[PDB]
Amino acid sequence: AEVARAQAALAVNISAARGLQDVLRTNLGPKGTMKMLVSGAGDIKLTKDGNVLLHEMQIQHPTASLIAKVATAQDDITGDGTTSNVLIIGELLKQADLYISEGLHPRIITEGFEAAKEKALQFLEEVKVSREMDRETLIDVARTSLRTKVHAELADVLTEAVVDSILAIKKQDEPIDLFMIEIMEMKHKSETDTSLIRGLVLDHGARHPDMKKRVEDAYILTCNVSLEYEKTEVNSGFFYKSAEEREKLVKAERKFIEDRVKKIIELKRKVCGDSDKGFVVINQKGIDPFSLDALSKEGIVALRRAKRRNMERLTLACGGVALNSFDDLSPDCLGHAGLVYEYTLGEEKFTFIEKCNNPRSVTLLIKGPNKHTLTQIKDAVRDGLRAVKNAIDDGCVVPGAGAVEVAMAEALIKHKPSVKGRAQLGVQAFADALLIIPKVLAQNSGFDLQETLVKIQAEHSESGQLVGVDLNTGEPMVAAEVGVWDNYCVKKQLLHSCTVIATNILLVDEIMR
Amino acid sequence: NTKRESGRKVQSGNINAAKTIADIIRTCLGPKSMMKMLLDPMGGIVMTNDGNAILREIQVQHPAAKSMIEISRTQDEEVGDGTTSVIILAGEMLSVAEHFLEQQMHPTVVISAYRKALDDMISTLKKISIPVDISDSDMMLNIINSSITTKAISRWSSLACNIALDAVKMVQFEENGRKEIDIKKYARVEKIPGGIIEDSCVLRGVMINKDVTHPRMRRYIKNPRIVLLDSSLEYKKGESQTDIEITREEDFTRILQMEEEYIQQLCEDIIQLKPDVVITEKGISDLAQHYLMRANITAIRRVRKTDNNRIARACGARIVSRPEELREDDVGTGAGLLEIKKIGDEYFTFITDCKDPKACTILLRGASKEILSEVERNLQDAMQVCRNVLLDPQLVPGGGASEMAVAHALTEKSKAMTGVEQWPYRAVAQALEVIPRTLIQNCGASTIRLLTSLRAKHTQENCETWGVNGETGTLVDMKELGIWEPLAVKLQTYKTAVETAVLLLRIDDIVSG
Amino acid sequence: AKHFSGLEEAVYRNIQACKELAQTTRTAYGPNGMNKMVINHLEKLFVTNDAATILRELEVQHPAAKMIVMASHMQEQEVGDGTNFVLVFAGALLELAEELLRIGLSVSEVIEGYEIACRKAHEILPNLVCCSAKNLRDIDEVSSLLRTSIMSKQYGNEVFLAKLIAQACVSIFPDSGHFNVDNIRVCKILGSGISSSSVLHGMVFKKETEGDVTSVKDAKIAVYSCPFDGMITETKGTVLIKTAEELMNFSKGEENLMDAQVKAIADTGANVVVTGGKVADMALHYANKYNIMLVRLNSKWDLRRLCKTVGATALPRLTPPVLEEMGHCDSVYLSEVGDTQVVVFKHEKEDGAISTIVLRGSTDNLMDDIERAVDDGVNTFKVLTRDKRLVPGGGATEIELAKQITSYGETCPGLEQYAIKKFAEAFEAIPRALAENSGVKANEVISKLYAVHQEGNKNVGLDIEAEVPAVKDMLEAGILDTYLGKYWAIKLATNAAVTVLRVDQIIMA
Repeated sequence: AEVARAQAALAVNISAARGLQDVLRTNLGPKGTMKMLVSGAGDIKLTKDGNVLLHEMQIQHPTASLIAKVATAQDDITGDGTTSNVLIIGELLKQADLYISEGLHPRIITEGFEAAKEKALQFLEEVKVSREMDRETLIDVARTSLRTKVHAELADVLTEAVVDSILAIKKQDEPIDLFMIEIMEMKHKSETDTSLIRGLVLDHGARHPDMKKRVEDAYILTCNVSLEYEKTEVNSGFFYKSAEEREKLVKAERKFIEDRVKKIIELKRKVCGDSDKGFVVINQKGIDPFSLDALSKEGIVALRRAKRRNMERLTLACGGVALNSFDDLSPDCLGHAGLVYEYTLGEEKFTFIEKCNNPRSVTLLIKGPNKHTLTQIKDAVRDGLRAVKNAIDDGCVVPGAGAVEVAMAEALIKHKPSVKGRAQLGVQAFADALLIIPKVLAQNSGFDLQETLVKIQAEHSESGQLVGVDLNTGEPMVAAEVGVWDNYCVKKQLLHSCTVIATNILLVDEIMR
Repeated sequence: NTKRESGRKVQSGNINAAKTIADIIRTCLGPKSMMKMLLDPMGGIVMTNDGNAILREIQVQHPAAKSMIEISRTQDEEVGDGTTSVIILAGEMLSVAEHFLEQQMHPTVVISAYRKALDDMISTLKKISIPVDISDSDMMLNIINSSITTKAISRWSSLACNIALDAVKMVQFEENGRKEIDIKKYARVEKIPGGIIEDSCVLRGVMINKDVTHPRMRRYIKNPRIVLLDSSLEYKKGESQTDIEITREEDFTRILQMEEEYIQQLCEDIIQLKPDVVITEKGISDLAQHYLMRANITAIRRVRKTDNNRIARACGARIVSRPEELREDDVGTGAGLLEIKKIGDEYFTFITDCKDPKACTILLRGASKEILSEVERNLQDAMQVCRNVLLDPQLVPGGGASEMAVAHALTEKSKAMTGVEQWPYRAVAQALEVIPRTLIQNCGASTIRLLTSLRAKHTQENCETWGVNGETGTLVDMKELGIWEPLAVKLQTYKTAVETAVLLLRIDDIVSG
Repeated sequence: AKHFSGLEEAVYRNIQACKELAQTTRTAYGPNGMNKMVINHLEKLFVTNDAATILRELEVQHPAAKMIVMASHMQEQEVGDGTNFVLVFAGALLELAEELLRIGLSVSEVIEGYEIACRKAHEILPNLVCCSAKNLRDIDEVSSLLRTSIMSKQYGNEVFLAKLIAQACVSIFPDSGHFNVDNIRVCKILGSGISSSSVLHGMVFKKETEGDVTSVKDAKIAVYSCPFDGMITETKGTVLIKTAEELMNFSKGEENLMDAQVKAIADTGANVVVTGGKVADMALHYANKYNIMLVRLNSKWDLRRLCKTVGATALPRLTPPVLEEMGHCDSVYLSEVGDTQVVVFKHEKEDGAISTIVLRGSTDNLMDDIERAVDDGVNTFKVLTRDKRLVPGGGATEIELAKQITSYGETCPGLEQYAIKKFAEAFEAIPRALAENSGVKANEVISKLYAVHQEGNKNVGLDIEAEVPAVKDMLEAGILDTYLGKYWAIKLATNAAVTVLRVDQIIMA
């Protein structure tokens, strides 16, 4: 069919590459603005997160396949940096395009990007210093890396509640965060908030007085298949159809309700005694009034409507495991959370399972109905926790504000690898593409992305100074001392994913259709 | 019907689609490499090192777009390399010689030209083909690490240098001819999902995934016995063909189990007789095969007599109608080594077999699932030299330089040849020099004056031995540099290219039928 | 949504939405709203003097407006007045950021200027309160408070409905220790006079009132969406249309087939039996002879408000009523709430949270307007509960807001100065909004609100006196808001608005 060769094809490559990406540069630091992607369903959104607005719906490109691929690698693996990541991938194309403009081969430009990616990745370890798992040192790297995703405020309220969660870990070397992400919200008249809640907390439970309110030994039989069924881990069908079929189930329901409380009371008789130790049946469907009394009146805690999301954060936190039925779960297999406590504030009934034997879970309770409140904080929760988790798992974190970007291109200054142009052309485009992180903040704010930088550069060329563009006012500042430090796990995943895709496009010559 | 198409216009149609394929994968060829992008009508990214892969995935024209796949598939069947080279030689040469010659009015002396520019090509190639030793995996290395890097893999090359270099020596055609050059049957490439480089063992024999699949199947009887039917099983896996009628519901089930029961009663006889191994070539389904695991037997199923009978000679087994029946050993021990290295519980039987007919399955493990196919192509790219070096110790250092050694010496023989012959001779000899100068393109600088001096250097100093490399773009001794151009490769890559040339030069019409 | 381009949203959509959202606050708020014909997907003329109500009836295509409309509804939640007042301050200030974008200031900059200024304005408002009033058992005070809440969103009866809601919003709680989300549950019956609209308490079914009074004191209900036609789940209640031979059996049997019906109902106990379905001929004959009260043909809203007040379940399958099919009321006394003969229950102490205001008139537009009022009095009465606080009404307080934010803007230097310079005026859109419906001069009223510095006094409302600008005391006008009602609005006029410009363009294929 049609043949689009080289510059004709590589144009659509480079045009589609930096086509969205240049507008994607509206995000970095806190000062980078927020972009609203509305997916075809109509969801109004704000993420300064670089990758997020891509993967859902975007201007469809050939490169749209690659930009969704590499924008993933930053937040998928590390959990932070896509706001600072996606921007560099074609930032390295802008300079090379001008070098290719000399007739300089796509391959001689191909080999160049891989060259100094070493030097800067080498420099990331070179520039980083070991920074503590301490609350505030996290908070510092938080206050940085959180903002290297989203805007200050929600990151600034995620500069505390987050730092606790990644700290609250039993112990975890996971670069991202799983069970200590527990998404709850009470729709709240006031604008917004995120309520940090330790341990797993049930979205719904049933707290009735005859149960154990405060349960010091709480042995959890996780329960789903209702009092409406008998010895089953999945519910069967219903009869509403025939009038005589309507009288079959509700009359025989007495068989099903007690058959379960039979097990439930005796499993408390077995494990918990009666008034001595609290027993817990967490009933993830509704609870019928017979046993909802009888589960209670025996002393068992019957917790209605727990989510499977709770159920999984139930197990590892309590140390016991779950079940799908109201019938006997093994005393070992019974989940033991040294506190099963259901607190009810406003819209939702929250059951704390606490004194967790190994809590892997904490809970974040969001506030406010509005999606313009929620989508801002909701999208920063994932990127709030995992980011600072990159500060705790790695004592090594790279200083932010591009003070590392300025501190390489000055050392990377052209023809330190003097051998030729083509590898230099990469390390040249690469030294120049490094500087976007100071530039984009001084692009967001005033002076110039250059005027500040050329001062920053000079200010960094001034010895003993790691200096960077202010994350808000676009003005000089010292990234180390101010306490802005990017996650080194972000920072390594910064250079890898950016340089490879552009290089992947650089061996691309002819496109066919 | 009634339609007539003409000659040079059809020749041009043969020129057109091929001339497009002659470009990108020529750039993708050699140490200066590229990728061929393919735009899906939906926008999906596709880039490969093979344009025929791009062609299979997009519109293919009835002209040489169809054929340059075909003859490269012809090139893909034989040595398993140069498909990238064939597409870029044929359409090029057909674009080069024809117009210059047909304006002189002849395909005719061009008919003779391709085999004449083949003649010296084949001639001085073998003459400057440098002996490289078979006994040394190291003196087979520089040639095979060169061959596996013709497609630009040093990754599993050295590991393909380990396994395959001695494996083709262990490949025997049971005609007791070569052997040395081996088509892929007696030497196969078959892989194990996942694994690691040590889970890759040098494997010179057949590998049956079905020899030991499961632990209750045979475990390390170092010389098994593969029973094919005939007594321990029989020639019936049948159907009793029971009468049927609408009034009998049980009658539908009995005819369904009857296929298995005969498969069962043979395996029941296997339960009775209990070999270490049975090969069921009619095959045994899951039911009766689960009955062979309690009998301490492997069930080898739905493989072939050829492989089995070779496996028999390969693993030390043989065909005997019963285990209790014992006649004689055609192979007492036919194994070089017997291995089962499992990924997961599913077992994979590696029987290393030296100079057996076998399969010479050469165990090829990527670090994981995905790069297995790399190690396959590499161990396949391996066996190309492995059958080349073992056949021909002579192989030309070159492929930048061998392409020069051919080209410049060809027209250099027109100085000897002259006649009307020289004109189509050189013209079909013209296009060859450009291949390195096409790669010397992405060396930057001057792709022309380099080869120019190298063309002088050709007859001046040396040709393919001392010459241009795609890595250098400049003169190095391709031997001293370790870049080698297998002798079997050049005898083919040009041939099938010039095979399609005279043909598409001689196909002057396309009828409607 | 649609695929856009050119970063148009900010400089175009964001300014488009609010002003498109406007005029619902601007020519409708304060003393009077101006009507807007609304034809929903069901065609009838609808009167909206409230912004939320017309925003309810405005389907939002904008990504921008979809943010602000909801928070403009959330004030009808949180206040019930000033839901207009959301958008007037929202987009005006928001519009002022575009010329700040013309100044060149970054998007996040001027928004932060609005936050720190509204947080500052959040400090200004409670100082601007003039005294307070709360009596939650009394009509007079409450009506004087709620009247601005209805006045803004009502062009109709003000004090009269202020009194009737200050009746109702109170009287459903005979004394309010607090006020619920919604207590007053209106039985909507038009006709008679629009002042023939009355206030009673309990649940009213304006569908068929049938059976007969079995107990006028005990109202105990068996509530069903179920037909009593012989339809029931114990036996086959099939009506026989097959042949005249068949139907006579139903004539003989429905006395008995309603017998397994009323008794399975009334033997487990009941008095009223609420029928969302129907009752057959011989069923009704049997139900009239057994003298079980069956309120028939009831709507969900009939079935529901009951199930909302006593608590209950109206189910299409007939069965012995459980106490969640069995409610009890104060009384079932067949009586007219606003001049229509219907069953009217009574609920205050028993269950409560239901108060009938029959909303009458010539047309449902005369119902909808007085429906705005009583509802606008519902929500702000809960506002009256949460604080006794009374701010002088809209447009008098706005200068103390503007005046200080001006001087605050004068203390602003740093680039958001101009942005808080923008924040200062946007309160003076309130006299402007109340000027332009009046048709009078904003900046001169704004000046009439400056030079004299009556600062919580001078305002031009919406009057028959609005031919000429006359700044009148809102504190004495009977229009009095509250800092909370302010703060809720002053928060929710900002949040969605300050966050709507922070967006960038939609990116789609």
